[PDB]
Amino acid sequence: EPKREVCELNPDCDELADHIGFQEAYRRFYGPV
Repeated sequence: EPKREVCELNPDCDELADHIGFQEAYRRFYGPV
């Protein structure tokens, strides 16, 4: 699953996903622009 693949690498994205899940963490880190 590509979102988890990208986010789980990045320590800050993965840490956020620990709290709010990969969909929300990915949207926060890689959504804008």
